Amino acid sequence: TEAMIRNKPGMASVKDMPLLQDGPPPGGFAPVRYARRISNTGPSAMAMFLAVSGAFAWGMYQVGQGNKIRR
Amino acid sequence: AKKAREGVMEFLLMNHPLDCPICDQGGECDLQDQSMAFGSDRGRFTEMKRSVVDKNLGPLVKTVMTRCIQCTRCVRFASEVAGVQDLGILGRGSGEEIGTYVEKLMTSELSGNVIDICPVGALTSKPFAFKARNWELKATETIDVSDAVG
Ligand code: SF4
Ligand code: SF4
Repeated sequence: TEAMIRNKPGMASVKDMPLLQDGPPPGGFAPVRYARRISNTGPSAMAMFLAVSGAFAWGMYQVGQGNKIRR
Repeated sequence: AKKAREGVMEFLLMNHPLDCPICDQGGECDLQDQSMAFGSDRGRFTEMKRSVVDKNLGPLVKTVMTRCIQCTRCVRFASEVAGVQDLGILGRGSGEEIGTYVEKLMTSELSGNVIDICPVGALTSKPFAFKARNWELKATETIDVSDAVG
């Protein structure tokens, strides 16, 4: 058998049997990423301290002015 | 020697029907255990196997002569040990058919042992029609008490 299970009309020979099974497409798949691409594009060490400290300087001035208005 | 054995076990399994699942002697088979041990793993015969009608050999020996390989063991057992001379190898070639040429129940006692003689399911106990399998049966080496031969 095995030439009556995989017919492929013609083929003249036991080789050239159909042989259609699963696999990667011709040319493989896309290059798959595996590294750790963690983007560190956030606020830096400064700009975070200077945003906080700018607030505990202007916002505290505003607390002061609000205390003046309340008084 | 091994190539000769594989050759012959291919011929035997060539015109032999795929009756192993429905064969009563499926597990306890010389043909299955010689093919799975000395015969080739594959068969190149992809054509029309020969088939043979089932002879009526009585209420003891269920007969499926298509499975039978025409090794002649039973037709010798009935002629010699059983001594009744009813079985025969009728015909020649692949058309060879083992059994009585006229419908003739094996009137001889001692002719139920042809099933153990038979290396193939073909001749099987009709009482033990299909009720069990060669692996389920737990065997005890008992004796017999029907007749005083023990
Ligand atoms: S005798 Fe029965 S079990 Fe053994 S190979 Fe033939 S069909 Fe299969
Ligand atoms: S013993 Fe069984 S296999 Fe051998 S010739 Fe007789 S019926 Fe056929």
